[PDB]
Amino acid sequence: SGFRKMAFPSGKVEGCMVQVTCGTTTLNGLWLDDVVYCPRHVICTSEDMLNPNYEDLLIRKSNHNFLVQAGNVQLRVIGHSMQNCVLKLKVDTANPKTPKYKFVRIQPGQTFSVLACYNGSPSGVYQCAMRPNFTIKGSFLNGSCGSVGFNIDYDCVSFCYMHHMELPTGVHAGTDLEGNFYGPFVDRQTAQAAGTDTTITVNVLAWLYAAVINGDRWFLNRFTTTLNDFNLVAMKYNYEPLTQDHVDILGPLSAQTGIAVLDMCASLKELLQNGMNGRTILGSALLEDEFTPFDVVRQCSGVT
Amino acid sequence: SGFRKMAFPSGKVEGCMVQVTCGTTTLNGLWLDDVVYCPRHVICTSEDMLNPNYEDLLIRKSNHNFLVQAGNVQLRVIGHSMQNCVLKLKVDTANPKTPKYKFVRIQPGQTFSVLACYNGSPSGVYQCAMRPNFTIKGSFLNGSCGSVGFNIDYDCVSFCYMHHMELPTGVHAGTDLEGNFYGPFVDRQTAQAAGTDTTITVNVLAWLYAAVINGDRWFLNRFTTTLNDFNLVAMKYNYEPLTQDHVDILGPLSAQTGIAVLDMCASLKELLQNGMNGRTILGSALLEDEFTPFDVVRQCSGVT
Ligand SMILES: CC(=O)N[C@@H](Cc1ccc(O)cc1)C(=O)NCC#CBr
Ligand SMILES: CC(=O)N[C@@H](Cc1ccc(O)cc1)C(=O)NCC#CBr
Repeated sequence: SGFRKMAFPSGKVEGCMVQVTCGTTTLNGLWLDDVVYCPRHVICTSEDMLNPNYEDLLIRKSNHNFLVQAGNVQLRVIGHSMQNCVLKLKVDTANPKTPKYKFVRIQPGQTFSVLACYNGSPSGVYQCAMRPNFTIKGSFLNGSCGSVGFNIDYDCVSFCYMHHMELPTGVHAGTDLEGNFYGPFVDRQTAQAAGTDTTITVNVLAWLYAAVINGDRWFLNRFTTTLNDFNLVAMKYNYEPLTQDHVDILGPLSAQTGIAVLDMCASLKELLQNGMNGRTILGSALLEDEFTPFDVVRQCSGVT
Repeated sequence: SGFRKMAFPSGKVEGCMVQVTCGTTTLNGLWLDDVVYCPRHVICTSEDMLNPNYEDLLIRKSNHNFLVQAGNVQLRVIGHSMQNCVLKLKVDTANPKTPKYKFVRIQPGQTFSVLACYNGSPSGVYQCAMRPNFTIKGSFLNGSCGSVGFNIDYDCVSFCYMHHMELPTGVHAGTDLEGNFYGPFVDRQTAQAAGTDTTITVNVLAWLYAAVINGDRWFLNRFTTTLNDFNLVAMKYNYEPLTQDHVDILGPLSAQTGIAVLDMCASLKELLQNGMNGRTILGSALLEDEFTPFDVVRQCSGVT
């Protein structure tokens, strides 16, 4: 029993982290096969960041200007290219620790683990979600750029995020491993405001199922609702609309607990309208929305 | 910016996890050098668990009855001994992935990372604290026994916990790596109730400092207090007494923020007496107590 914000074991990703230096800027790289992936803003002076022309800045850079260090051993850079907002540094050595991997672009609501790194060295691991506004609420200091987000399916690491920047509101923006930003964000130190950080309704419901499985049942009530009635209340509370697809995805947790998804919706409706009244659910005083239905089943079934 | 419940990178510990089977029971082992450490209850039938005599049960066990598997490779057991509540299985092969390590016995309030494992395979990593009642609030299913808790200082893993059992209240009990239980718990399926789970005051204050550093300042007030006045309020709210030693330990965060520890105590006093009024601090609706002053400085300074 018990339910924790749980990250994937980070070992497979620790084995891929390197240091990238361009001029005075040091940040992190991901070394997979003979390619090191890093934020293209590694080439920017702090001046450049206000209005960078990456193609023009890149003309002034040669292979030998990209200093790549794996542990305390230097890698030889034999090629470099820009793909969207990432640089791909071709090195002469395949990472011997390259795991089986994929690059995936996740949807808002999806969760992943972050291995926070500084100078190519792992600092810590924590669990995040892609917010509905395409920000993530990370823990990232200056030097953490190039830190990556991932999921593991058995022995295959799906890389979904690379850390690029912090907005003036202290929320985080980054790319997939093809260098495309999540959301409308750009790698420029300009005014960029995030939109509404809505609550991931399907994730809250998953977590309420987690709570029932783990013996936390006080919030279960005598009511049901409909998708349309629930959604009226969800919109009022800046919750994402619930779709039949979400209902279908909760099907396993519905079956395991014997609680109809629309009955759990009616419980969530009352929690929104009435609050927690100083009570807690799985040790939280607010409704947690960074566990997916897949996460709750994984953690409640002990997948490795 | 940002502040997350962050675990140590688990790679160094993933490299030590093995499967231990005795008869029909499979659980996890920790392989360091040529010794595999596991809960002695691996030798128990579900019947045995009600009133086990471990010395008597162990007489019926030989080296060849302890099946140890590292990945999908079998280790040869050449010796076994009981130390307190752990078994030490001597194997013929030194773990080639043995990190630099120590066994430490932590105090209540201290935090550590858990690598939850099933069948010797890492499932996930999360952060815990030794509660004042010597329980931990983990996420552990049946098969998770032998999963370990640890801290890393640079390249040295300090192992502090091995998971042994879940109490009927779904809280967790375990040993240090010398096999001594934290608190009064025993490896028998008998009535064992935990005492008062008090709040780790110094940890709450550390986290309030974390909040100020990360721009969350609404709870800072115009008041101060004294240790004795604060402690009167702490006791009333089942908070641990604050000592001068705690004040001294917060000194770094006091200095970094310019907020006197007793001023932050007066802020915490008002939060206890008045509640959050539906507000949040670092995304929490309750006062977080599983970050140590050391954790807050580490995460706010980016130690690797
Ligand atoms: C608001 C601010 O200082 N952002 C800086 C520095 C910084 C980066 C990551 C982080 O997690 C915290 C701070 C930034 O975004 N630099 C990278 C770029 C580009 Br183009
Ligand atoms: C209440 C209950 O079923 N406890 C069992 C099974 C169990 C173990 C760990 C866990 O995390 C969840 C469940 C138990 O404590 N077995 C180990 C011993 C001894 Br001696």
